[PDB]
Amino acid sequence: VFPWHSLVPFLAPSQ
Amino acid sequence: APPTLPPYFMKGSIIQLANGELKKVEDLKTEDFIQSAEISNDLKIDSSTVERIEDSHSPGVAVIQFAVGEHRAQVSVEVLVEYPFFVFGQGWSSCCPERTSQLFDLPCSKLSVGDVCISLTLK
Repeated sequence: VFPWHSLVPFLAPSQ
Repeated sequence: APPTLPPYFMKGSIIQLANGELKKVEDLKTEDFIQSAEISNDLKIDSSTVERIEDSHSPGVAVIQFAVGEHRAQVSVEVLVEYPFFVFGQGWSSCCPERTSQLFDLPCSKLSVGDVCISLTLK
């Protein structure tokens, strides 16, 4: 398997 | 050519959640990531409501303007449109489902203004 954080992006370092 | 496409996030990958679930990329619900992040303490979901979406002219670049939190702090971040954004209570989406499904074979819903995007922290 792959660690589920494989397709979840970040909207840049949020505040 | 490989047997199938790349195993990372490409269509058909068996993605394992923090709760131990083994689900196809294309079927992963936002609730799946929600739970996985919530069950974990080194991981967390965020609620950032895209209030605006602007093309940046640059190849496949669009800046999604997010209002982070209920205090709606706006962040203008230039992202490639092929980035599939998990949307908190809105679904499994991308800024360009066409391109994400085209290049990564991975189907996506349209990520548009109003969709509270999941920012997930991998500590």
